Amino acid sequence: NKRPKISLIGSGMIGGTMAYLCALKELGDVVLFDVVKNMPQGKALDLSHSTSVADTNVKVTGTNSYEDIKGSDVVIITAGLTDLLPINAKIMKEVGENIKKYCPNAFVICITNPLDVMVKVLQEASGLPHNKVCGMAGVLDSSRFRYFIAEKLNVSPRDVQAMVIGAHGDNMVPLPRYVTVNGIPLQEFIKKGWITQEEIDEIVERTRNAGGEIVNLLGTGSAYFAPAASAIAMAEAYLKDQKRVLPCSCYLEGQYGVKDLYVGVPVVIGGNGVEKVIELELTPEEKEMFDKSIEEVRELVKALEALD
Amino acid sequence: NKRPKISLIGSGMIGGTMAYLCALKELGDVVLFDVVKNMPQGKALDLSHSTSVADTNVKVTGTNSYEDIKGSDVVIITAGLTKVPGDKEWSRDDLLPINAKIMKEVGENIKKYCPNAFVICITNPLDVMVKVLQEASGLPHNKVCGMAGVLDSSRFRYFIAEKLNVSPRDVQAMVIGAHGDNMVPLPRYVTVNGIPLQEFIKKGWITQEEIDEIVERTRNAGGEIVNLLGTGSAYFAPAASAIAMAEAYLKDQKRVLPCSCYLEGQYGVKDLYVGVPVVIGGNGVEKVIELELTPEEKEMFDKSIEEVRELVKALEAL
Amino acid sequence: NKRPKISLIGSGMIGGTMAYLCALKELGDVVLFDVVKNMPQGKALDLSHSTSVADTNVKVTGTNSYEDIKGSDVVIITAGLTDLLPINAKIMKEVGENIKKYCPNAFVICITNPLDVMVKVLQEASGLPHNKVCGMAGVLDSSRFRYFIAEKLNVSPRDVQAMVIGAHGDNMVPLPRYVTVNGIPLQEFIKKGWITQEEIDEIVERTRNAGGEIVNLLGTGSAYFAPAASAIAMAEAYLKDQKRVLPCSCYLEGQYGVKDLYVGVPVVIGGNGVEKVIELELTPEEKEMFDKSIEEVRELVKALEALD
Amino acid sequence: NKRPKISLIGSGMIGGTMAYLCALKELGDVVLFDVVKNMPQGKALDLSHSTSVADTNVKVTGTNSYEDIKGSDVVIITAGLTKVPGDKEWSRDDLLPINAKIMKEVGENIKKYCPNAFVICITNPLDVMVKVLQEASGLPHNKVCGMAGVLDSSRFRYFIAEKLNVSPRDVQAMVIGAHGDNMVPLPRYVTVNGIPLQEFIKKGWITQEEIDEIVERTRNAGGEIVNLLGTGSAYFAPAASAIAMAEAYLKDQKRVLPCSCYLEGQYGVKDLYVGVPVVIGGNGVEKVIELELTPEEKEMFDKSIEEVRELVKALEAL
Repeated sequence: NKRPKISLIGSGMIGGTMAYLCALKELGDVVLFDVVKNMPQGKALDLSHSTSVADTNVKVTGTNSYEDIKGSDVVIITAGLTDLLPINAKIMKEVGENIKKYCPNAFVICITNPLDVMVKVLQEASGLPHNKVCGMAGVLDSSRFRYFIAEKLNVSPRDVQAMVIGAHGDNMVPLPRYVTVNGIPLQEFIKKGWITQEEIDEIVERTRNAGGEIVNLLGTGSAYFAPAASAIAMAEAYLKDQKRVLPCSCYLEGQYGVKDLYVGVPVVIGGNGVEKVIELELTPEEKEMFDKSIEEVRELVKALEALD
Repeated sequence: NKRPKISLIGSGMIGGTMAYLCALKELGDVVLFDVVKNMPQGKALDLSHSTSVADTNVKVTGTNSYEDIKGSDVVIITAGLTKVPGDKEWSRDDLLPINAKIMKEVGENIKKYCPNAFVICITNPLDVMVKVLQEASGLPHNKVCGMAGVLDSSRFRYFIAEKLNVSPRDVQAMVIGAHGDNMVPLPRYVTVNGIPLQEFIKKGWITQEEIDEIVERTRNAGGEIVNLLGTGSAYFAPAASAIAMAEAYLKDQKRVLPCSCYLEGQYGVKDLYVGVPVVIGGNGVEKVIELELTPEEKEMFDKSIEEVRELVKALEAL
Repeated sequence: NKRPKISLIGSGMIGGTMAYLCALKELGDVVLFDVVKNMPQGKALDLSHSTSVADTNVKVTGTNSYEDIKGSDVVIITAGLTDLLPINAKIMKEVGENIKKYCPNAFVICITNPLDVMVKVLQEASGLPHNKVCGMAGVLDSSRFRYFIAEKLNVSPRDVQAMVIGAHGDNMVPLPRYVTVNGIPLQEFIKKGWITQEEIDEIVERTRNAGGEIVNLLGTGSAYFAPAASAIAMAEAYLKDQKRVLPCSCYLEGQYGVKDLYVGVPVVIGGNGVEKVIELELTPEEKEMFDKSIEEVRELVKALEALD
Repeated sequence: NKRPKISLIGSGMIGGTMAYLCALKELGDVVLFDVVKNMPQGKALDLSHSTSVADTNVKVTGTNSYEDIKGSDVVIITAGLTKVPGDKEWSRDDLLPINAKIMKEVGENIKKYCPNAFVICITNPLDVMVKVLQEASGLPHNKVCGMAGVLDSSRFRYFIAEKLNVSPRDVQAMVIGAHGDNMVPLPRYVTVNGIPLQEFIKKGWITQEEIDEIVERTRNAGGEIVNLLGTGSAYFAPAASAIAMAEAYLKDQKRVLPCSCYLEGQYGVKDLYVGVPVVIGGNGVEKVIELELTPEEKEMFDKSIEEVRELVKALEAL
């Protein structure tokens, strides 16, 4: 009888934040992996002490050896640099191989950028079902779209439904049309004077650039509280079979007119992985932005294939 | 400084459930009031024991005296008769007239001991008893509401989630109007994380007749459970619904929730409590949302408010 | 890939309260079993609706057929009457058999009274390891001892350690000597004037009679919020391998001078069940009260053996 | 009505961690202050995003201005220099003199903008900087404390639990005195759900040398982590420790926690802040617990308070 095992491939800012979350939520034993010697082990000691304050029994361990990931139920990958593409492609290939050897039945959540591109390399090097490999981005872009909308309307973000599909990047595709307040079309709140069409346009673009906005303010580093919470919600939805509807980068085999690619779309995450891809009724205009956003992904996936 | 004070008027199965939720969530001190001597004191002692299992400091007290609700930040009222005996004459010469008179003494005790409290009614005919409680207490209309939509919507949402095999958390579903057979669920506003439910009809997750049956099963959900229970009524979802409202107030969460609130022109209703989607915050019912209802939906709604009007008229007669 | 399954044998007051807890805590899917037709099914509908308010995906089902318990990870038993002994012994025998057929790898928590007696009958009829069958009582008696102490000192019960060993009943054995405030001997707070020796004596006896006190106040029925929370903490400690130190009725094979009996003593509950029995340094006076408390249990276990 | 206001003075790794804990636990509105321009504003925006993942309404703001702490119900202070550079001369002519002067401006801003707030210090030499902050702010001594014991005890407890293979929740372990090498962990008061740890020595769960090593590893825990990290210090357990104290106040939990508090005769200490087991409640440090320390333990303690005295004397000189 075994506790769920959650391995974080990469013990940087996002990685360590995800470990704290896993410990605060007693999701499972946490393994922080990193190539930098000692550092993960030091974060793990800090986190282990934090459990005494949370009155939990969570085992958190740091390591520099991939062998410690054997039997992981969930793996979340932030390892990489933020000529970056061939480097990260090399690392993700190495991560994918180690996963296939040590924990091939794991559910795998990629975060390393360019997200959608690196997701497919991971799957290819890993060989696991396309159903149990995915990338976090849409949940993050959605949480920002949701937050910005929620702030202007002055309602809880819980009651704001918003989504971002396509690729993680400046050409991500926020969908103002599908935004709702507890299922009420956002258009209704324009008519009632809660928000104007211009402010929605601005929030849509602010959602597109939100990462850069944080990066500019932080001065040194990118966002990580929300990136981490996003990947952990995906991990929570898998481990507790919550069947949550979330935008994630997932393998498509015809939906939205894409084949053999990981792209950001709404899915149902459950105990078996990405159990259902949801096919939105995009308008022509929305399909086009989606097709332009994933252009870069198609080409880079094809370029990196050529270079192996 | 002081912890928030939550008083539960009526210590039946719902009241005890709400107290257990409040202790579990460490929302504040809890006061269990009831007319039955000693019983509230027994439930408080049981719950006090449980805070040890929950490693919480929550104070839970039982009492047969209104003086102990002094300074309640939130009052939640389950006292009175229930629909269970429904005897077609029960609604008319028992439930309605008796509960109205209890709502008055309850309102007077609130006005005397905790006039600054947010008041959440549950006793039925809810939309009516909320009016009575409000008038008897003289409290601001936005600080007195009724729980019904949250519960009706919790069922509407559950049935929807169950068929689609997604979490109820991404099913947005609302029930507006009056609590009871006149309630108006809104299939057209149901969404799966903002996606209209129509999209899942066409993509085969759901048929519209199933949606129509779910609308009806939502209307009859209480009676379905009662008939199954043999004794009593549902109390778990009624309790969590009222506490979610109470939590939205105590923590200023600005949650969108269908609640029985005072309309002052919205939806064409004037000076009357009825179920509408509202924002609950630290200052109570802070905003009524006026949905762009179709005429069909608005007719359904107006008919729902008319039956509410009749019963407040009949009660105002005596 | 499967969600934890928790079956409640008995859907009465305690049983239903335990189901709510399981749903509030997303511990697993809950199966409420009862011999009374429809009633459990009705409580389950009520609880299923409660999940929409808690924004969870917990599946809660009611049933009148034992076949629905197959594959349960945890079973908690309240079925019975509150000539009661031969009746409950018959029921517990039936429960135990059904468990052995349908879910023999389950962790089993008994609550039906006389607790310690009914625990052994269950194990005998069930055949499962003595390690994965136990009874809840000490956690409940301890939570009352802890609460009463905490009230007089005006500290959080979290910071009060107190224990009750022996049999569930009027001769339960509260241990004032081992009571601590965050590990500080309670004796120290006598010397400082926080509590007197007489008040401790009174709390010890009030702990002994606490069930009856509630029963007298409730007028109709016995306690159940705390009984339920107690059994669920034991269940939580097993399902999440929390390794919690708790007084429970557990099989002894020499510890405390008892063999082939379930008695209330401190144990470590983990993912493998009752992983460790803790052997307190009882004084002679404490050993004696322990021996007198379990006298009734020894005899009734022997009497019921004779009658099979 | 208003949500509780929590201001974090210093938005480093600890401060950001505390803000994430406060948002996760919906304890109140959060104000991240720092001297670094824009950085607090960046962390607040990241955290604001996260409330969407947590389905919470928590307001998190970043600021480089003290005026925005107006009305804080709790202030938690991490600003200043850290031990990381420790350069044997760092403690004496940098850490001590520089942090004292920041604690004064921090204290003055508190006195002007939120004098009714519960103040939790973290900056080191903690026991000393707590005195400075208190004197500079003029706040009641029981409304200004320092976090150290909780963290030191969280480590003491973890190491103990780990060896015994039980949950840290049933290991009661306390560290008293000053934070730093002079801290005094108390192996004699350690218990496993009230059972003296001596009982587990004899029954073979633990050896006393292991207990002695764990006492030492507890003293050196910070430096152990720093040496492993390469860059920086621990921040996860420091953060949860201060928030547990802040939670005990905001929710009047009456938790027993070793905290750096003002002694007025207890333990033989007069007019001085040091680490003692205390009760934290809605009114702050409500009661100091005077343990029946053995002479050996009391000598250890007095030596710990003397080093604290020296550094407050040296700082008071200038």
